[PDB]
Amino acid sequence: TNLCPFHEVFNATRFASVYAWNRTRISNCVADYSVLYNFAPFFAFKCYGVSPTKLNDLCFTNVYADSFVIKGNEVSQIAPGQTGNIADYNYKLPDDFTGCVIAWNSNKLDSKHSGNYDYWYRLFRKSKLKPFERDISTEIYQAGNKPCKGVKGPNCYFPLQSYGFRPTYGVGHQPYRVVVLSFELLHAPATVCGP
Amino acid sequence: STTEEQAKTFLEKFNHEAEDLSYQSSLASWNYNTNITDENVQKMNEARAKWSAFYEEQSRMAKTYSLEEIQNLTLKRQLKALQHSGTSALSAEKSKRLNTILNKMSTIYSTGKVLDPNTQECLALEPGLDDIMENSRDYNRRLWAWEGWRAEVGKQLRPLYEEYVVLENEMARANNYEDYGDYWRGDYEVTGAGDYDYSRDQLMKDVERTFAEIKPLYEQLHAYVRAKLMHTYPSYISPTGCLPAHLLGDMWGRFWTNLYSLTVPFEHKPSIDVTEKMENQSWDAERIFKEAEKFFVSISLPYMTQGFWDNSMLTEPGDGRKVVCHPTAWDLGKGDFRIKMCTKVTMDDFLTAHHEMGHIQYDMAYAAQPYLLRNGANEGFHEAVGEIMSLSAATPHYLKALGLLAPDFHEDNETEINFLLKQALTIVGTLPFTYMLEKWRWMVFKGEIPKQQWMEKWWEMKREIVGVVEPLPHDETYCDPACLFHVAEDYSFIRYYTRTIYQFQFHEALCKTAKHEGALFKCDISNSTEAGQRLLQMLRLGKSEPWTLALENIVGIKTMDVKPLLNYFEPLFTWLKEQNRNSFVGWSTEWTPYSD
Ligand SMILES: *[C@@H]1O[C@H](CO)[C@@H](O)[C@H](O)[C@H]1NC(C)=O
Ligand SMILES: *[C@@H]1O[C@H](CO)[C@@H](O)[C@H](O)[C@H]1NC(C)=O
Ligand SMILES: *[C@@H]1O[C@H](CO)[C@@H](O)[C@H](O)[C@H]1NC(C)=O
Ligand SMILES: *[C@@H]1O[C@H](CO)[C@@H](O)[C@H](O)[C@H]1NC(C)=O
Ligand SMILES: *[C@@H]1O[C@H](CO)[C@@H](O)[C@H](O)[C@H]1NC(C)=O
Ligand SMILES: *[C@@H]1O[C@H](CO)[C@@H](O)[C@H](O)[C@H]1NC(C)=O
Ligand SMILES: [Cl-]
Repeated sequence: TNLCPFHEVFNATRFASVYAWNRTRISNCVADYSVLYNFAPFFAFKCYGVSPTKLNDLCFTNVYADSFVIKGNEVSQIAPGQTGNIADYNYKLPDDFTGCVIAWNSNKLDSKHSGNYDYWYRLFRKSKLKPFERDISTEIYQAGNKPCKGVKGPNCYFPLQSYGFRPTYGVGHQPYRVVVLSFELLHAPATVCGP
Repeated sequence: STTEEQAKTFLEKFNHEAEDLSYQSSLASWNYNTNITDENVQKMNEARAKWSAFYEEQSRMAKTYSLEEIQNLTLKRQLKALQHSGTSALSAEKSKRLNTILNKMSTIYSTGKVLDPNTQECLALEPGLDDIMENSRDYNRRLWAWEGWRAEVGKQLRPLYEEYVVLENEMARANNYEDYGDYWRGDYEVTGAGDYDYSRDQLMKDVERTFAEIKPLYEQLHAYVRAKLMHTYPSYISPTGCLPAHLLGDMWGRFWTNLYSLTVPFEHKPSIDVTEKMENQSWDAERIFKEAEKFFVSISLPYMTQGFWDNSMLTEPGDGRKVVCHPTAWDLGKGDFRIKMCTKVTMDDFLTAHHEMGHIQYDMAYAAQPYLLRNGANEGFHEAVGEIMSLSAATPHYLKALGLLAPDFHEDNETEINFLLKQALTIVGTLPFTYMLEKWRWMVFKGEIPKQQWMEKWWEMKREIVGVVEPLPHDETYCDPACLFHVAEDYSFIRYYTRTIYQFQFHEALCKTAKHEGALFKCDISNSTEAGQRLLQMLRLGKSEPWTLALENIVGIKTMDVKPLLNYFEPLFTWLKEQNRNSFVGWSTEWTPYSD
């Protein structure tokens, strides 16, 4: 009702890498999800848990948001219960998460001429990322019998790789701004409820 | 301490880190071939230097991982290409001299002139001398005008090529090979698969068996051409015998298209020439390939991305830039697909556009495969796949459907005979010369013949199966095969031989599913969505799986045959047999023209 984050979380200038998403806890607010249609012609609005028809009249305790910048082929990978290279090493969603997923294309801003190197995505990781888990500190991956000794070389590589972004890539490799909205239930007097 | 996850992670890092260095290296070449000047060549070389070193240093670390412990087949298939090195195997001297020799051969082929006429007429090899060869009608003129290339450039290039043979014989054997022929033939070997195994020694037998079933058609065409040339040029070319080396249009005899004017089946009638129907009815350059995209959509194939109509150059520069344009279709990398071509309103540009769009769609088909497998199944698939659809788009049924031909038009027998012979003059005129050249190259790389008899055997055993005679002898002082550009620059020649067979099998296999009843030389593939799906099944396969599996997927027969090729030219053979009733087919190699 008074500058709710549902718009000020989309119009941010600089976003974060896929492995350091800026989670935001949404405080007391009214859940007008039909005004988001006035922010850009979204590319993806399909969302699971609850059908969009019933979302007009609903109420929950607290809502959390996450922000990324991702490619095009990996937009379908953010769906719950999927396997891949980014959906299991950087951001995993719970199987029965009752939230909604929104992603829109941003190539006229996120991609500069002569390449833009400000985003990253991890590739090497020993274990498997459990649902809703984060890790930012990097360590030289050990892929050999010889210890890494804190340096690279044989069998010791660097996990993070810069997302190559150019203004001439095909639709597949265009940067796509992604925001994930999930609903939480508690045993307290609820705060956010739709009108 | 895993033994295969190490290879998997190394390959993953290579795949994920070799794309940035390659896309921006290819973009530099693209910008070079759009405005040639001082800065553009500098940028192209600067971007290529950043990738040459990376590729030379990644192989040294990929070689450590063994090819025996690895088990997953798609891992060994990728690792085998990177394990294999190149010229970075010989010592310092044998490479710093080999590179110099290669550059010298390129330079000495580039530079060349002759002075037959008055001193002021020092016509270079191109384009005036090529034009006068492909247009004149004489004997002394051609002889005394092109005795120069085989007696000056050949003399220039004898010793360097003689040294090159022995310098590169001891280059393949470093990489576990018998001779350079094995290295050349290794592009087709696939092992480690049950029931799909094709050794190098099998390809020789396959080629020698394939060439045996095309001899009757070539003999009949040779007899027809000789009979016509006796009439055209009098007092020369004995009625029974072999053709002279010159006088056949092109110098090296690769193509026979320039003799179409000399040998026409039925005169006083016009062939199909859809160039005024495109002129009176206004038709610009954009629609020329817009309608081709429409056809590709009609065969049920994906559209063309928007990243193609904004930046790709498709017409004359028209803005002061200097560029040499030849029809190509680049694949820049991550999602980019561009075509550069100078377009003019004729059939040639239309068919060329069809070819380039077909093979760029082939390139786009396997975009999901990793970087090391973003290629055709073998080196001959791209050209054949592109040419299939150019051939299919040349039919009068498709031309009539598009509206370019008069509705009230009936295809006469004479016109279809002329069309068949026009295709034959260019298709079957290269097969026995290509096989000749490749056989001589292989047999001289294996060292079967001594180095003291290099041209004598060449001429003697070319007069047998090509049946082309040469005026005046050459006593090991004239390096004759050096005149070709492919031989001088060390380019493969087998691809041209197998491309025709592959495309002619593909055409029949594709048009059998399209459910066309009738002749094969007027068959058309349009509005055939199921046939398009059948073709896309092969196109999307990529190089992950061995090319013979792709052959079985698209056709169903492992080996390659000429019966599909002979099906196309059956009416031509039937007509030519009736035409030749008082002539003697054969090229008995007894007579010679150098009898003074
Ligand atoms: C994280 O959120 C805080 C509060 O909105 C914001 O000030 C900060 O800049 C955010 N991080 C990024 C990547 O902008
Ligand atoms: C984002 O900010 C700009 C500047 O205030 C504004 O013009 C635009 O409407 C905002 N985005 C939305 C909500 O479409
Ligand atoms: C010609 O060269 C210039 C160099 O400044 C560069 O823009 C490009 O290569 C060419 N420009 C055009 C408009 O073709
Ligand atoms: C080889 O590894 C790939 C993954 O890189 C896998 O998809 C494939 O199934 C493996 N090969 C076999 C025969 O399972
Ligand atoms: C494909 O079908 C359309 C249907 O209108 C037809 O107009 C067109 O000529 C067909 N293409 C052919 C026969 O090549
Ligand atoms: C073409 O076929 C017709 C069919 O009657 C025949 O009369 C004519 O002689 C043929 N022309 C040839 C074979 O050149
Ligand atoms: Cl010759």
